[PDB]
Amino acid sequence: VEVLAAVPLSEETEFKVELFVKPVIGNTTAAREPTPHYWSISSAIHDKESGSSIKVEETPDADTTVCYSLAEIAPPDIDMKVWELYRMETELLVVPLVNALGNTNGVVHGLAGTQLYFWAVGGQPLDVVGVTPTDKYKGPTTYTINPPGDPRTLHVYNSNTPKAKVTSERYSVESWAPDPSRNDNCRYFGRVVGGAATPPVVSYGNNSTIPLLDENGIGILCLQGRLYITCADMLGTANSRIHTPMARFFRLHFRQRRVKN
Amino acid sequence: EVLAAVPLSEETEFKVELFVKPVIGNTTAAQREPTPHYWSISSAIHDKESGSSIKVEETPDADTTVCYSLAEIAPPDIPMKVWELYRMETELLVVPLVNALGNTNGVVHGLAGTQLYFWAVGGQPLDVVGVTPTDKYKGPTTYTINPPGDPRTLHVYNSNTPKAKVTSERYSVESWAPDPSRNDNCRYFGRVVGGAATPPVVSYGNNSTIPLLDENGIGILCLQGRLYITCADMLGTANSRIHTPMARFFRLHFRQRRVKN
Amino acid sequence: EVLAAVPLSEETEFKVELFVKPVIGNTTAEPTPHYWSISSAIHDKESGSSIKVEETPDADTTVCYSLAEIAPPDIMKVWELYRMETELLVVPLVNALGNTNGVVHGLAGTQLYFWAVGGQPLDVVGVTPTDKYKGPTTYTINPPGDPRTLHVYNSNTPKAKVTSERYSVESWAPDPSRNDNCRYFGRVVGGAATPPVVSYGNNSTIPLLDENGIGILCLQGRLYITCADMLGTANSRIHTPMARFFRLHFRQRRVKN
Amino acid sequence: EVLAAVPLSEETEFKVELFVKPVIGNTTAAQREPTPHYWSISSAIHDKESGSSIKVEETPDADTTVCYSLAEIAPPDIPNQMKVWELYRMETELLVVPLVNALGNTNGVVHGLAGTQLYFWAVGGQPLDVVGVTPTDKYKGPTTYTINPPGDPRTLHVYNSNTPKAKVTSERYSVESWAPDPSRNDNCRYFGRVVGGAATPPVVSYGNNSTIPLLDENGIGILCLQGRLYITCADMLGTANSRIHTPMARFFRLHFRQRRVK
Amino acid sequence: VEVLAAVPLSEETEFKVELFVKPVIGNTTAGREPTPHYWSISSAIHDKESGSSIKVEETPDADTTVCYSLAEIAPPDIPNQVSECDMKVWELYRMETELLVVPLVNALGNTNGVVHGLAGTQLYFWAVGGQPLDVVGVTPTDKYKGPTTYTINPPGDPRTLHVYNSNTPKAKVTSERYSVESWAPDPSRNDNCRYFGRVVGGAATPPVVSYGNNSTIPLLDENGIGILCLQGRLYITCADMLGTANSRIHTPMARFFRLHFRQRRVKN
Repeated sequence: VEVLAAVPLSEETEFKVELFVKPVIGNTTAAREPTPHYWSISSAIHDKESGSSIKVEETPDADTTVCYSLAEIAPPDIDMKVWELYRMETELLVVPLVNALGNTNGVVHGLAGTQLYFWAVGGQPLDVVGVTPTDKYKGPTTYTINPPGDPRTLHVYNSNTPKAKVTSERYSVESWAPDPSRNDNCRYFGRVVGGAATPPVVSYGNNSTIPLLDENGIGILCLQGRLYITCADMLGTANSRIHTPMARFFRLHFRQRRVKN
Repeated sequence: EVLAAVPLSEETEFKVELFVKPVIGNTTAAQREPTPHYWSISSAIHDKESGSSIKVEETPDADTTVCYSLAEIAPPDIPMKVWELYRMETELLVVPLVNALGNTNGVVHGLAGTQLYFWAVGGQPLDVVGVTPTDKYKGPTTYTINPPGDPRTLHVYNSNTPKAKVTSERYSVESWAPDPSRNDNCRYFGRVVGGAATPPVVSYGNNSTIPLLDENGIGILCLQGRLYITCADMLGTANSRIHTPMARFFRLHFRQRRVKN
Repeated sequence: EVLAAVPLSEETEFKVELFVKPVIGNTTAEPTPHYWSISSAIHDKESGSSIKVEETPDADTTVCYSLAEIAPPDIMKVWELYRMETELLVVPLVNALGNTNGVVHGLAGTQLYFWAVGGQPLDVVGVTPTDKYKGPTTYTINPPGDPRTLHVYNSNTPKAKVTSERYSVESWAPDPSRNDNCRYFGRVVGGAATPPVVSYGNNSTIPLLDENGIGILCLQGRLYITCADMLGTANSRIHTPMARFFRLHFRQRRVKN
Repeated sequence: EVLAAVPLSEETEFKVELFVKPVIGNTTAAQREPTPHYWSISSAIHDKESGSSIKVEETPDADTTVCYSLAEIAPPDIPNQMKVWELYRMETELLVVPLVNALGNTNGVVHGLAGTQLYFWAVGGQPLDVVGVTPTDKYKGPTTYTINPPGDPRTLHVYNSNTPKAKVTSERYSVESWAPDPSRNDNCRYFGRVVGGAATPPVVSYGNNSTIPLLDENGIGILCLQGRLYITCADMLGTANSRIHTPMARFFRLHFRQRRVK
Repeated sequence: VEVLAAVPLSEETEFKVELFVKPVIGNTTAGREPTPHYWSISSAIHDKESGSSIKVEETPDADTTVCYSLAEIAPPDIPNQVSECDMKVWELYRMETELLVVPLVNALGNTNGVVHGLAGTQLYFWAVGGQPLDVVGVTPTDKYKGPTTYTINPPGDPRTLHVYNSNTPKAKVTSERYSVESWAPDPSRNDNCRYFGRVVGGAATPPVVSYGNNSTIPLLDENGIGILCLQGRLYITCADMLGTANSRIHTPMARFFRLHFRQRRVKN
């Protein structure tokens, strides 16, 4: 895989797509592939009944976790030419939450808490690394693909850390992190904010682009004719339910790249 | 489409200053179009008497929501040349709120909470997208144009998400977000801050401009001889009432653009 | 009509340093400003009283814009303010605030940081924060009009020039539609418990040239400084910096006719 | 009377590193120079035993206030000078560790350091020019150790003609009573940040690959006209369990070249 | 010693390594070298039983403190390393470092449906050097001794160590036993070393961590010289603390490094 020069940006050598990627929340019902919930509001987080021996901090309902969202783009068909993602815009679809959250005797409720803002854009699926937040965290007993291994040994990156590729919408954001040792031909960016009551701050607009060229001036190459978008966003909780943007918008700019073959 | 800019001359330039008033929903039914409240302080958010079946978190009073504000500018006739907005300044009209908020045994009350800061500037009305914050949010039963559809399916961007254009001051800021897939010939910018007690931070001054040229050096073109200003700003709540800046100021700079016809 | 700058010479340059004092309203019977950096306590009146403190507070508990004028030496040619430094005079408040059983009290709350510099007084716009806010019954020049109609900028919005130290910062905001030949900058921070953050130093300047390279022109031979700063409250009293420092740099400008 | 810089040479350059200790007031009284406490943790702030007439918000124990720290540097003599030493750049860096276990807990609830903060340094060819101020209409300062601003506290909470001036020539100037004088301090660089609030988290960065240039608009640094450089500084991170905390030290590395003068 | 010119970037003269450095928490159990816990979650901080005399704010369990993590890199041996006039040595000229982190929500539990969060006092620190990190011994309190096992505590009276003075002990981070609450990097030393640290106080302060894969940190000094591996080794030392949750300290799952070496000429 040797990279040559960019093709002169022409009408039939350029390609643009806009798309909205929906947020994903886990599904407790068992089906045939499990179905994602496209929700921007989860079920309530709460300790189970007195008698029950399910510990919600160890095995939460799939209902109350966010998984990475997925989308694939196959640009039109074309000493070899391949599609190159050289820039993009991405923007969050978001409204302020006030009235919908209710009030306690006129004290307005608000959206706040632990947050994630993540996007990834690559010529193959996102390489991910399996982790536990706690010595006792197993994940949901349905829907989610949980990291294989003893939770007591996975709260640190070690030789037994499991690796995986985000090829379905079943990877919980609380259990899998992007693998910085892999993800070649891929740009990603993530921001985690902790705290129980941390206000989320989101900006959006329509006159701002993200360049995607590396140190050599090479963007993402679609070597198998596909671009893999993977992303996840979490704004905090409100009334014990996790909230998400209504969507993550992408506009992708492709040119053509010469590759030796 | 677009040719060269006309040499900046006295006859070929045009400037306007204006203040855009904030909009709050009106509970009284009209006689005639519904009338906006130009208020920077809403009615109190509070639950109904425990007998009542109106759920304020599902159908709030129009009284307690902010809608997008509107203004149109028609620059003077031209004796095809078209008006082009190439830069502007916009500034919030704001004072600190201290004494007016009262106190509790000398404990000074403050303005804080969930915030929005938004402006848009375009050759046509703002393209907007209909959304729900909750699986149960319907919006006010009067005044507001609410997003058509089942609230259970609108909390995520999907094939059923309704589209609209902000052509009246009846679009609640809690239900409609700018459409990033549209809004060509338009620049907008939005910031949303969550939280129930988040302090607002506003800066203002008179020596700062916003350039409005795109990647090609083209500003907003008034193809039908009009510029559409649409904006909304929310600073938080105080004593259960939402506050807004007293106004949003704009100064618009137009030159003339030669256009192939 | 503005011409070229005069070559920077010894007699064509002028510098002044000054401290501008904060202003708090005065309840007693021109009315005299209180030059205080700490106000009276905000509290409701006794139960019997018909005075509503959120509608008509004591002048005692509000900050008004501070004023200073500078007339550079006599010299056609006119004095031009082309740069300045401004800096807040400030100390951390710890012991002075007291404590509740060892829990140290702090300064926090709603803030304003504002300065303006112009060849005429600051153009200001009258506003109400509430449908019911009238302002203090003495000292302050309150915005004329029904409070129910002034919480939004409209036709009834009164205009005024800051020509005395009686303009409450809670009722008057700089007019962005006017204030030609003037730079100003303001920051407002809300919240009841918001920590103030203030930086200061002595190696930082603010340029004051506009898009044309023209600073503030003293067309009537005067420079008008107007400013106000509020750090929050402590024990129900509003605090201010001890002063706002300015150093002004003037050159000469040829103004045609 | 400033001329050109001397060509950077081995003999014409000079570097020093030093740690400046934080200063807290000392209650044990005078007769003789009072002794500073070099502490990064003060005594507890608390009201006196009920019935007492000492008001801690008006006259606190010297124990519970931070004073400006001092250090002087005299670079080596200049074989037949007039050439003078010029501080043209420096690095300064806070010596700091996160406080967790040491702060204790309340039924498993970890205590933290938070509160009102100051971060200040000054570097000059003479002592720091300072201005006397009161935070309150009733604040007198500690009845021992500290040099308190002269005047009625009711008239000192604003800068006016009654504002006393002083030079930081001892480690007895309380940070709560004296602020750098922006109308003076020629041949001096200083920088200060004040953060209010009772529970404000401090944020401190440090590293070893970052310098602060000290040249003014003319390309002139601090000139040691009497052969000395005066370092004055103070840093406060907040409180923990009613005691004020400080960095363990403020580090400086100073870079001198020589400046020719007439 | 006397640094000469960089060797022309070649295939033969370049070297890259990626590695993950594990966080370190103290170990209470006990003969040989004490074993670090590679945990991103500590034991609970709690006072002892009302009948005990161990004061947890003076001598905490090794269990509840973070120590500096260590890693060493020895790049490949150099062909024709020494000549008449000079020798070639490995020079670290840039790196990327990135935290391995996930949001903690469900794992933290809840009280009546009020979701728990990770918050509190934080440290973000990395160091990269041709020798071990020079560190300075300090006390946060006039009474803090540190854990009675595992940790190498600063020698001296705690009453005199809460300030930098002539009694301040110096040390090199040569094992994973230096508690982050007792030892700070020495700015008066650490030549041929770049380090960077951020401390955030407060009991309830939210941590904010960014990560990505298109950002590098240059490591050249004022002269254009990076870290020189004069004894053929690069020493990585680092520590990161995100706050507490349910009385236990949390850490990133790891700190990732990618190191870029070229060759540097040096007069012997």
